[PDB]
Amino acid sequence: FSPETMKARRAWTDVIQTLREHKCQPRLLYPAKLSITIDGETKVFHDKTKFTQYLSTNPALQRII
Repeated sequence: FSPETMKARRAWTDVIQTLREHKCQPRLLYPAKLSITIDGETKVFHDKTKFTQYLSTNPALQRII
């Protein structure tokens, strides 16, 4: 976990401070799952890629985050 799994929650660390720069309260879920609050509908990602993709398809955050 240290080498692979930690990088997963490690990423959740950098965005944990950034999400606070928005109106979506960030929270680290399962040892490496990160949930965010947007448009009310809650979404979660267990891989830093899936998250980056979530924004890759929603530039609005990319520019702000």
